[PDB]
Amino acid sequence: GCVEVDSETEAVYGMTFKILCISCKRRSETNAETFTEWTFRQKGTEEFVKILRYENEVLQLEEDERFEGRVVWNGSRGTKDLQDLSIFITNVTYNHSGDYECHVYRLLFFENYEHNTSVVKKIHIEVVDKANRDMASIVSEIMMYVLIVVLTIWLVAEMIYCYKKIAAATETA
Amino acid sequence: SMEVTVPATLNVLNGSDARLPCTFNSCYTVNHKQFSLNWTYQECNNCSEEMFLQFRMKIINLKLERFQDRVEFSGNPSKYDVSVMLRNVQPEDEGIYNCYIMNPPDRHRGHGKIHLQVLM
Amino acid sequence: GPQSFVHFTKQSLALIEQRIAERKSKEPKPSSDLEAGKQLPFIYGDIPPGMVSEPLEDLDPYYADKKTFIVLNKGKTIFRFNATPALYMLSPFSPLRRISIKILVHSLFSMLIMCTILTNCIFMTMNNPPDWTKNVKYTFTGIYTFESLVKILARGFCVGEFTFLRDPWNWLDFVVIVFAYLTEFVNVSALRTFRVLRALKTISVIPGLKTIVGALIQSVKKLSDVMILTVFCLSVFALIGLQLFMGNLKHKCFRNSLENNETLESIMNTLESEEDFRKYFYYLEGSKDALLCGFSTDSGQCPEGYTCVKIGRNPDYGYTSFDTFSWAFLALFRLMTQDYWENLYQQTLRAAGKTYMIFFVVVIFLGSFYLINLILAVVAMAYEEQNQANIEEAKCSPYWIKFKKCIYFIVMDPFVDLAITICIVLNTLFMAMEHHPMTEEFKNVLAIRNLVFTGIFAAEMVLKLIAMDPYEYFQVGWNIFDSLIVTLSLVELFGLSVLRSFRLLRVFKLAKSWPTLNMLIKIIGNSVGAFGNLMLVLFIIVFIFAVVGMQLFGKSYKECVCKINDDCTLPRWHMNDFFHSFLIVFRVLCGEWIETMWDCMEVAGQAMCLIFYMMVFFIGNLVVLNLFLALLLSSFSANNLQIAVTRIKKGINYVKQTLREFILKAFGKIWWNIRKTCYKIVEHSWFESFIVLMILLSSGALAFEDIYIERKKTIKIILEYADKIFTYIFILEMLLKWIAYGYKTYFTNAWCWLDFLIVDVSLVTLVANTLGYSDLGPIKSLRTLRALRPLRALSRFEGMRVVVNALIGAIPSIMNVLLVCLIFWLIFSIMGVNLFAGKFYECINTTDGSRFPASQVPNRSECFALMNVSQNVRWKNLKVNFDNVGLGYLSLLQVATFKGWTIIMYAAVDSVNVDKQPKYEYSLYMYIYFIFFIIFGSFFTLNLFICVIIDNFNQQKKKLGGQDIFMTEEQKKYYNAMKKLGSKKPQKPIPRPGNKIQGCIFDLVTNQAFDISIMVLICLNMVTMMVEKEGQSQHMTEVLYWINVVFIILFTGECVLKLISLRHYYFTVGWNIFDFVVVIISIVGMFLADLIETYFVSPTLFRVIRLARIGRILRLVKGAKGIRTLLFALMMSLPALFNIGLLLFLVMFIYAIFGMSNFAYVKKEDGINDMFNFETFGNSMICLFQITTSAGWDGLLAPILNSKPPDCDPKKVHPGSSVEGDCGNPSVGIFYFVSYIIISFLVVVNMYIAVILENFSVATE
Ligand SMILES: CC(C)CCC[C@@H](C)[C@H]1CC[C@H]2[C@@H]3CC=C4C[C@@H](OC(=O)CCC(=O)O)CC[C@]4(C)[C@H]3CC[C@]12C
Ligand SMILES: CC(C)CCC[C@@H](C)[C@H]1CC[C@H]2[C@@H]3CC=C4C[C@@H](OC(=O)CCC(=O)O)CC[C@]4(C)[C@H]3CC[C@]12C
Ligand SMILES: CC(C)CCC[C@@H](C)[C@H]1CC[C@H]2[C@@H]3CC=C4C[C@@H](OC(=O)CCC(=O)O)CC[C@]4(C)[C@H]3CC[C@]12C
Ligand SMILES: CC(C)CCC[C@@H](C)[C@H]1CC[C@H]2[C@@H]3CC=C4C[C@@H](O)CC[C@]4(C)[C@H]3CC[C@]12C
Ligand SMILES: *[C@@H]1O[C@H](CO)[C@@H](O)[C@H](O)[C@H]1NC(C)=O
Repeated sequence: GCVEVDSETEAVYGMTFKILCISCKRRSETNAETFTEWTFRQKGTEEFVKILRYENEVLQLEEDERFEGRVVWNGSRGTKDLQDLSIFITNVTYNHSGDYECHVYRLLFFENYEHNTSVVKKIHIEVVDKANRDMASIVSEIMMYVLIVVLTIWLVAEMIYCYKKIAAATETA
Repeated sequence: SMEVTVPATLNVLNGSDARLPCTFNSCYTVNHKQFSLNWTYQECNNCSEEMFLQFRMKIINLKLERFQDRVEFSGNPSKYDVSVMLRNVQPEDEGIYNCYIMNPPDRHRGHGKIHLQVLM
Repeated sequence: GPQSFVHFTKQSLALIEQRIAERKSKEPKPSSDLEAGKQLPFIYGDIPPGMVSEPLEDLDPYYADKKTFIVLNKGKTIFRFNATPALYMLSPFSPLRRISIKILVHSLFSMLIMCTILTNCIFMTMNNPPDWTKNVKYTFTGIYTFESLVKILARGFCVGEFTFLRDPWNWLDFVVIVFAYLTEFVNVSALRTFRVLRALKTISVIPGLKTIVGALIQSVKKLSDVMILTVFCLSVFALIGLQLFMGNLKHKCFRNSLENNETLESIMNTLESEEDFRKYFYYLEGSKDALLCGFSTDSGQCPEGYTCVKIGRNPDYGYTSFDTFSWAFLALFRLMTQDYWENLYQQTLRAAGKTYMIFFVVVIFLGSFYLINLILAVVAMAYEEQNQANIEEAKCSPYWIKFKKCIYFIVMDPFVDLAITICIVLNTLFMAMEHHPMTEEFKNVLAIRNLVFTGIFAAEMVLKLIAMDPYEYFQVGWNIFDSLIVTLSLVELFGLSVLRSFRLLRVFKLAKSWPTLNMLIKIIGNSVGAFGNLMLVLFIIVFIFAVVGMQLFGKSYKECVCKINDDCTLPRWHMNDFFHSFLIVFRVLCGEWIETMWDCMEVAGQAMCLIFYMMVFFIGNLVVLNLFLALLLSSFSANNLQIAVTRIKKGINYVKQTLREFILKAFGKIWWNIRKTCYKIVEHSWFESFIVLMILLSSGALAFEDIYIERKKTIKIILEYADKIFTYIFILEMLLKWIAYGYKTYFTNAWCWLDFLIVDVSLVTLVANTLGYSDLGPIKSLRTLRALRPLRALSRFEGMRVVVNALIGAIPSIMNVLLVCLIFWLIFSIMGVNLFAGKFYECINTTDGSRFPASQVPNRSECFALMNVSQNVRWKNLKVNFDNVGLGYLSLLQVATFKGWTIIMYAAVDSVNVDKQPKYEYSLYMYIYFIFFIIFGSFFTLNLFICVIIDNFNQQKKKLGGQDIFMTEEQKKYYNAMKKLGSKKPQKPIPRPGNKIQGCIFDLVTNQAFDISIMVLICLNMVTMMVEKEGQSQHMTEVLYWINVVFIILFTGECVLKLISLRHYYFTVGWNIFDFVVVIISIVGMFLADLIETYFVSPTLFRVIRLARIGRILRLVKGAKGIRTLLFALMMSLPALFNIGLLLFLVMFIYAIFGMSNFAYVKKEDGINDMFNFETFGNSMICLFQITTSAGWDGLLAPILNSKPPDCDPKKVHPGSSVEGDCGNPSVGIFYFVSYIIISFLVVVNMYIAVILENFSVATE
């Protein structure tokens, strides 16, 4: 079912990049109505400017030239109960670097009870010129080969040590 | 039929106080709002049902002028006894007294019949 | 000599009286033969025609002196009476007494009485009897009273040794008569209860039943120690559960936003109705209780806007709780008997946290299984010994001539009888071809075949009937079966169709060619006698219990229906009618008593239901159902096919030879030294060890891949590379092993084959991935087979290996039974299809799942018309139905494991026809099908499996030489020593210390009274711990604390007293060391817990620490010999149980990995919810533990079964997950669950039983 998973934090200049914002309901069977406001402050700047608002299957964009014609929706389609609120940047620009707030406003419908839930997510991204492999991948790859070579050494080293013993035994017999 | 226990006859000495026992063993618990008890009286055997005691979460007395103020309730219905008490019995009080029970949630409607006779 | 019979005339009375007087002035066992009731010995031969049925003189000498008179019936039955006149009114000469004896002994008397009893029973089963029924009651009472008077005539009224009142059956009849008289002149349910009882004693007297009754009585008398052990164990477990889960089942979800000035207290003071509570607490749709919740992170969660709180009532009317000790004991009895234990498990975990599965785990295995099987053990041994002792003590015309001759001549059993059975197979194959959406043409085709086939079989019957004289015909015990069926068929042709599936049973004649199947068949046959008598007593018992329940709780069930049902309509299981009562008692014997009892208690009240149900349950399940298995276990403790084969050898060989004749008429020292090198290596313990560790690590890697793997990214990467390393390691191992051992040796070992194959799949997958050949359907499928990597671990450990061998050694023998069982189930399934195919469809309102009134939607056309004008309507069909002989088998499995059966039974008993809307109990009496099927399936078949497997184990053992087949080499030495313990002789007496004081202290501690006192104090400490309840005041809590402090001080006191006198000798006794340990533990506990409550903040740990106090209570087992013996038996069985447990864990681990891969992301319905799913490893294993005991397996299966809309959606987003859709695979799901429950049965259930049986014996011996 729903699994809250974190966005990556590094886009490639000139390419496409997806911002993940996932907020599961505590109880899956509950009934809700959700909508979103995304605010963004550029790096080296201190104020959060809203960029878009998504409600009832319609995406509203603000006028900011940083995002006109280059953000689209990848959230939950045709539901009015979102649980997945993501943004696709087409043609990433160095301008998109900075901090993003994924404000979620949720209205849960209960037996004779309605709750106004609000939750906020923080995503800090930085635009680079080239995608670079994660520390883990590289380290895991070098540690993989060493284990092979170490073991393989331990085997063959063991093999001759005992082969000489076998030769000695044969000679004595 | 509901488990209603009433004495079909009761004889009382004129001028004295009489208690008219209506007791039920309806299995379901008594909810004050659901529970209804209505008390009537007949001058002659087949006369009009002269209601004198309603129940609306509390004791509602019609306060009859044939029964000026000698009538009060004599029980605690949540202990399933709904009897009625008459002070200073007199010979027009001779006649039929009837207790009718309703026990929601229980569907069945109960009936009690007591003929009070007055001594001299 | 023979004619020793002589009439008792006053003169022989006077000669007996004179002799007694002589004996008095002066101031021996009798012929068991001539015993009353027993037949006259043929030594006396025939009776003079005038002496029969007459007061005759006493034969037996023992009594010849005392005063008596014997009478014999025309069946030579000896009846002894008292010569003394009853109340000195009439004498042994008075004609009236003679008449009495005569009429009493005639066969008429007893036939009349039992007739009477049977018709009285039919009148008791009457929920609503008419007015003539009072007349018939009068009749009955009068007859019985008259019989009683007759009995009191012959024997007298409490006069001498032989009198009416002296026999207790007569006392019962007299008591019954008095109660009946009393009720009429001036209680009634009780009085009628007393009436029915007559059947019990009056019908157990018939031949055959008496032996079974004796075995039943002996079982109850021998179960004493076992029951005490059960009580003790259950009590301790309840004390543990009460500590851990007191008040936890009152956790609920309460609104955080409230109307102003509404505190929880005010809210509670006002709320009364269900709807009122839904408004303030959180309830799931279709739930009478609120959602349980918890305060931890493994516990159940609460919606947003609702917070958890301990307030309100416990679930299931207030009856499921660990708040007091009584309630806890009920829950523990439920867990021992496994009755809805799944519900308890689940609720408990939702409120306490999933980390308490350990507590449930322990109880189910070490508790439930061990106690249930120990009960079986004692009953089995009882039956066996009874049977043993029983065996021991026992030790025109010419035209007919022409016709008959010809017909016999032309039939040849050699061939004609065999082709017939082949055709029977054909025809049952054709009966399996019937389904629900069949075309009209297909119907007609199968119908024509039915005609043909019965015609074939009937021509045969008539032919044989003519050939062999109709007399000798009927004589055969197979010919009469055949005739019956053919007759039925032709009748029907000219509800019976379902009885032609029995012709199949004729195939067991040809089993007399497969030796083993033949032997199995014979064992069964031998058994059927007592099988039947047992069935009779069971039916009598159920009948009587059903009548009693209807008499006591029926009126209550009618009058208080609204309490147990929102619609105020009698629930599907009630007791206001005889039939429904029978059914509830039957359900208890199958083992489901807690739901019905809840309802009973809610209407009748708690005390009456507890006792009824308890008694009912005890006798039926614990005793009678165990006699089924005991009988079958004791049972285990011509061929014309070959004639035809010889004919075939003649033919195929001869004809081919003639055809051939016609055709002829027409026409490396170094390398060897290297093998030894790598042999050394692959055997060194270090290599072994390394490889075991690798196998272990590879398995944890499998477990790490959950639906949350993508949150954890580092781990994901690590694991890919790790899998690459592991494959290298294992391939290197394979190659070394091919150079050490050799291809030959290698591929002959089976463990090696397994390993080869796993390595091979992994190599394939690696190639694919590294070659870019991945992302294909086989490649993904192969990725799921990684879950068999866990198997390598199996080969390394010896215990798992021993268990697996035993099972492999039985496979040969399980198969035969499987063939016999499969045939029986096929019959039943074809029948089912015929009766219930297509009739399980309804028109529900999907908004709330409610079969429409059926006055508003009669058929299907109308369901569909409603779907046109409105939505949320569906012509839904049950998932597990009887629509084809395949789904039939699954339905049946559910009915026979008693999990999922109710859903099916209901729809059956509601069936109208094919396209018509089911109606409430239209076909109420369809339960009979299930009764009969239920019976066979769960009682004979499964017990047959158990018997066969256990017999196989005993044979495996015997061939080795009595060596345990479930224990390893080292574990066997330990077994030998532990057994030595139970047979250790008393050790030397401890020398008395010589300092006056110590001499005195010694004298005190060595007296038996000292220890009796200590025992009574332990018993009182148990009571102190049982009075603790949820909601006790601070006053009570304080008082109980100081009592426990005093108990601690006293036990420490007896310990130091012992240490003074015994000195070092104190630690040379194992029990004394246990006591020391407990003493220290107790003090430590007190102190530490006092600290946690004040200094620290850990309520959870407070509880877990205070579990120590129960150690003082465990010191009770020393005093009770009966309890400690069984515990010693359990201790010996522990090593064997360990290996089985390890095997179970491996299999469970593999299954969990498979589930995580396939059953994750399915629609959360039925058994699959938010806390019991297959999404993580943990959640997975919990579910699988449940199912190990075949509990709730059906619920988990239903979500998996639906693979199409509108049941499931293929495109479900699964945000945060690459996978799309919530659909599940039906083929995969059935196999995944069925296989597990079978494996479980063959491992945990059958192995546990064997071990217990083996060691119980050992311990008692
Ligand atoms: C006793 C043991 C050896 C079991 C073997 C019994 C066979 C004789 C029966 C059992 C399962 C039966 C099959 C189960 C279901 C299939 C498919 C079934 O077709 C449907 O289910 C139609 C469904 C639709 O129309 O949508 C028709 C009968 C048939 C061939 C059955 C043919 C006879 C089988 C093999
Ligand atoms: C991969 C698939 C498609 C084909 C191979 C499947 C394996 C499970 C088969 C192939 C060869 C089989 C083996 C062939 C021969 C034998 C000997 C046979 O047992 C004996 O000969 C008894 C020896 C003794 O008396 O101890 C049964 C087991 C075994 C190892 C078999 C076990 C199962 C094996 C490994
Ligand atoms: C090895 C087993 C199958 C032996 C015992 C079989 C009986 C339990 C079967 C044989 C024929 C069955 C009957 C055949 C026909 C019907 C109609 C059928 O549909 C109805 O309308 C039932 C009406 C009702 O009984 O209330 C279900 C009940 C009944 C009496 C069946 C009840 C169960 C019966 C007696
Ligand atoms: C209560 C219901 C189930 C009726 C039970 C009656 C039937 C099932 C029982 C009662 C007595 C039993 C019979 C008593 C003993 C024998 C003799 C044996 O050589 C063959 C089986 C046979 C003939 C039994 C068959 C089954 C049987 C007839
Ligand atoms: C009063 O009681 C009578 C009983 O005869 C009943 O018919 C009537 O409806 C009752 N009135 C109310 C308001 O309950």
